[PDB]
Amino acid sequence: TLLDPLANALSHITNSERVGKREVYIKPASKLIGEVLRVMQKYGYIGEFEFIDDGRAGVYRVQLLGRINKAGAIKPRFPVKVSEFEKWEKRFLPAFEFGILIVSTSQGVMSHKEAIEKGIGGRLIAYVY
Amino acid sequence: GKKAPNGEFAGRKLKLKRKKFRWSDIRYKRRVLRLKEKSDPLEGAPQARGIVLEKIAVEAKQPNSGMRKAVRVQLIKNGKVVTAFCPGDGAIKFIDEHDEVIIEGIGGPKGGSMGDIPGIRYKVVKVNRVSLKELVKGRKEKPRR
Amino acid sequence: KVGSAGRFGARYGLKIRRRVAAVEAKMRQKHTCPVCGRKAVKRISTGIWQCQKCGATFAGGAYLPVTPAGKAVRRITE
Amino acid sequence: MARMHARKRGKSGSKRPPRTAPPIWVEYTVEEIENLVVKLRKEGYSTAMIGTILRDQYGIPSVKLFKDPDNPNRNLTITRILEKHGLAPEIPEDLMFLIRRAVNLRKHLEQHPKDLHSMRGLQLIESKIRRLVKYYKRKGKLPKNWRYDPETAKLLVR
Amino acid sequence: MRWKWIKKRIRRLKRQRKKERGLI
RNA sequence: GUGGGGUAACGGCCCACCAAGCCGAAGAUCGGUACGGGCCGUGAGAGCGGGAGCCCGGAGAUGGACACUGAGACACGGGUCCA
RNA sequence: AGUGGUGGCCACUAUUAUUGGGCCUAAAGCGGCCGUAGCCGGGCCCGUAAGUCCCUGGCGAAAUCCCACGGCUCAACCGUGGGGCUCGCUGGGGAUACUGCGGGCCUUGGGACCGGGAGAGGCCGGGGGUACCCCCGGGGUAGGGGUGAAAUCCUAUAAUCCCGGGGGGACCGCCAGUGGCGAAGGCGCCCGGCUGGAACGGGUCCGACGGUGAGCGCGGAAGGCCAGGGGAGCGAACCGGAUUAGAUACCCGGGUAGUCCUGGCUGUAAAGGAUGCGGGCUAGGUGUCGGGCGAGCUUCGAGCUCGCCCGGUGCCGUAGGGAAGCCGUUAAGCCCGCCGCCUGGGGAGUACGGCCGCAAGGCUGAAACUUAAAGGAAUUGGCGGGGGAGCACUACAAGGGGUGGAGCGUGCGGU
RNA sequence: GGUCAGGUCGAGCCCGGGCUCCGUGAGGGGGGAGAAGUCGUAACAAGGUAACCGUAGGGGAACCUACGGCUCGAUCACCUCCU
RNA sequence: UAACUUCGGGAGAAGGGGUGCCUGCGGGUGCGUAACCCGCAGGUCGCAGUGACUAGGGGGGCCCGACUGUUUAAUAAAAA
Repeated sequence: TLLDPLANALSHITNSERVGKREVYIKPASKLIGEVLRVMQKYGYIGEFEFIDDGRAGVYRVQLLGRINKAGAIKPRFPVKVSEFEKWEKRFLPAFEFGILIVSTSQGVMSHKEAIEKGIGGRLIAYVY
Repeated sequence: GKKAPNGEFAGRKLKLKRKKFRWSDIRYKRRVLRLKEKSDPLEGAPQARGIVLEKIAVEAKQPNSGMRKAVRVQLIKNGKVVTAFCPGDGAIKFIDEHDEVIIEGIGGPKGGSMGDIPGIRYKVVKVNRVSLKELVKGRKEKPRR
Repeated sequence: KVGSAGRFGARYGLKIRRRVAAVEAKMRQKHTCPVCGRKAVKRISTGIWQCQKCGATFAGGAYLPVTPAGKAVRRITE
Repeated sequence: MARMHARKRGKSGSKRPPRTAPPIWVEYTVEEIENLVVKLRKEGYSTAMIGTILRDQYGIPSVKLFKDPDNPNRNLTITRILEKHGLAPEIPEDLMFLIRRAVNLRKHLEQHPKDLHSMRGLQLIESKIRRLVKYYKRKGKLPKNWRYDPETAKLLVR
Repeated sequence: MRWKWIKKRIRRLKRQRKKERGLI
């Protein structure tokens, strides 16, 4: 069935971009999607985004800049401490200064640099570059 | 995936998968058991002395040629039969029967051997506790016996 | 494991006593009585089977109240 | 959609009505339409067949979209109304029909013997009923002390 | 080839079970 | 479970009575191997491998059994006894 | 003041894959399903704060380890200070995105409802013809049969041949299509009843009931095993004949179990798409089957066709992937959850034990020893009683002479 | 300290069974090596009999035939794909 | 309680332990303590408690016939 929906929503977004399509229609539809979209949009790695509110199936329509090369989620969703944020960013990711290791904290979704500033992590949700 | 227990508390499943498949290496299974120890006649030791039962020679295989000088030994260490390859140039003068001969492994326990030998895994370093290898060389001690 | 052969012992030869054990077991059973709809049908005698409930006596096989020979006569139609 | 469980092909592409704005092309009230449901249930119709009727005759889009809510039970439509009246048993209509089929099959296999295809189908229907029931007993759609075994099935049917 | 291996094994087994049956 | 003995003392430790429980696939039970730890060896790490001098705690003193004196031994150069 | 050897361990070895490996063809998908334990869960809210993050404080002996400085000529080392130590345990305060749980809620997943429709899905009964065979009668002589050639063989009160009749078993050429149905193994004469499943349009119904699934359970071609019946043709074994040196074989004449049916039993496959299952997502084009829908044509019947739409089977091909061949909405593409499985070759799918089976077998499943290769794809070449095409007179045919006979001449082997 | 009655701790010896490992025995089976001997010509091209496979019987051996499957199948193998 | 097994059996395998008498209780049947049956505890004697009488020694391998039965009334009861 449909399980782990978020990974899937990121995965569609990667295929779109590999093709170099203008936009994406996300069939999955959550608070999680929209807060993650807001984080993406502050960095300006995505463009403008629309949420239509339907209760048949909410849709998000996303503009692609093409600045996200790959974005996917974590297989265990294993937890991450504050000291440990760097360890996961070098280890897995090619990034070093791109500043998104997206993590969920008690406030919503944060990036890497944003997690340091607050001082709070949680469970590691995903990554973006 | 195409496979795995990736869940949070699934990890015991994954850990067992790996544990069974690790046994598929012979070299891992041998060493943990003591099968290595038991099988080799020196008993996991670098060398053992024994008495030369008789001088036999062994035939070369099909690629190759050459009739190799050899000793069949009975270890004084245990009470087992070993086949041990004796080098030497004109080898047989240096080597001597019914004296005490000391045998070592060679080349690891890879199980393989050279081509000139049908299956000999062993070396004779020493005869009466003075090396054969000194007698091969002209620069330490020139032929004796 | 025995179905009912274990009275005999180890004796008579395995195959024959295995067969007898099955066939008799089946023979003892209740079977359809299209008479009353109540059943308790037992073998009274050779080729005779009778239902306890209705008092009805009728002809049967050696292990069933109906015979496979008899069904062929039915099947051919007038 | 698409899932596979006794077919090697996908599911149908049908969807619910999206006229999620209340009717106004209907010209009957909520009141008249309830009235109809009591009479039809009483007649001998089962609750799926009533709702189909309501869509054709009385012209509503969905029966989820002209009568939700009006009683405070989840997913308010027909059988919840009936349930408060006592015109519907607690065992969902879904389950009543599944169970009815599961009885029907033992009786054919007997008379028609040597049915491989029909026999596999008897295993398959039954199996599905235990899994549905296991969730229902908990939910309170069924009693906690209820069990689904095939003898209890035959009881309900008769 | 393929036939060989299997029948040889089946012979190997039937001789062994013969040598098991008549020396117990 | 209940009562009791005995111990420095809790305790099916031992005992009488009363009950039929207790344990198990997240691996019981059985066979087999092994002093454990700080650490050490290796490896960028993850990990692998190891328990040696040395320090820490337990165990032993030809094999087994046994008591006495002492806060402390069932006693490593003490006794009794059996092999 | 060591160098070198052997033995072992760790790195090299993503050859144990968490970092950091795979399963069309290299080793590797379970014949398929079912559903248990276990793992994993759509959207929206709410309670708890168990998981999860933060802070303080108790503590994780010394030594070992790093950094610093000092002492011993120097350094190793040791002192001293600082930092860190297997670091697995404890208590309180806070946060609530994410997860767990309890409650409420929603149709998006799942199951369920209704109507037209197709089908070699299953069970039963009836029935037709073609062709073979047997027997009866007629007709009609000398060979038939068989093969690459043969032979065995068969035939004279008559076989083969040709007609008419009756009986019997078995199966369904055409139909038949790159076609249709079923979970899978698989399923084809025609008619009727009984019965299972599916695509689809209309979501009418329950409201997260979901996904996966170790174990367990179940089906399982052919042949085999057991009983009974049936037996026309076919044909392991078998008995001749040929071929062949001999045939052990291809070939031919006879021929038994069996093939057929029912009851019962066992369980294997290159049981293949060598491609585990469920979902989302990622260029298209064309054909085809069935459904929905709007038309044109119309024999007025969806008969012939087009497009949109829904599902399935095919061909060509993008992004991408792959060692390459290929694959490409039917993925070997991009992701996630779970199961099954592999880690060089031979020994060996053996031994031993247990377990199942009536047997045959099945399941599980080693070690000593030995080896520098085993394997996969493609490139090029040679080759092939492999296919297609074509030339040659140092080829073959046609034609003319000659050698091998004899004697001699000459050379060689031998002597 | 004597001797003895009652109770407890209680080795050592003996007897039988269970479990687990090691050594070893006529005779027998296959395996890896050897150089030379012996028979056939099976497989690899289609190897002059395309091959594999499950099952069943038989063969001196490589093997053969029956049935069903499969092509990783020979071939211009031409309802058709191939042609 | 072993080899073996047609799962019935082998089996009373093999091998170990208790058993008298007196004194006080319990369960079971009954009927009102009458009539009975089956256990428990304490005391206690001998060389010995089934003390007499009664009363199987056990185990394996090989051959044959499967078995139970029958045979030379009256030398032969068997592998017939």
